Amino acid sequence: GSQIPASEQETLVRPKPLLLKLLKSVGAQKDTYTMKEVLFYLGQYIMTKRLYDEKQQHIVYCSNDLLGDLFGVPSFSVKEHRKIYTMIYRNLVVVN
Ligand SMILES: COC[C@@H](C)c1nc2cc(-c3noc(=O)[nH]3)nc(-c3cncc(Cl)c3)c2n1[C@H](C)[C@H]1CC[C@H](C)CC1
Repeated sequence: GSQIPASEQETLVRPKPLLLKLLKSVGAQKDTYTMKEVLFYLGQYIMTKRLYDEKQQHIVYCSNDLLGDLFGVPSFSVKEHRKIYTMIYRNLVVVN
């Protein structure tokens, strides 16, 4: 949560095909993204599709959704910051 450095938002990534499919439904297509962008587009995907129950323990429900196949989970909490970064990282390649 608070032990995640700000520098993490600047990491450059090439999404794997399924994460890219998902990103293409909410943002401009491109080869390389920042982590800031991947987080904003994933957030926008979830909110637009009404996958997130805010006043219900802050859980994203994704078992009826491609997001679920991407993450390998039926649901998760937006408070599980390290978990989320990990599930995202497994769906992309870091570039440098
Ligand atoms: C449903 O998402 C809507 C979006 C606007 C959002 N609402 C958050 C609430 C909290 C929060 N955290 O603690 C609390 O109590 N609420 N945190 C985040 C957060 C922000 N940056 C890094 C991470 Cl891993 C988490 C939130 N997001 C970020 C943009 C979204 C979270 C889900 C992942 C897959 C994409 C990114």
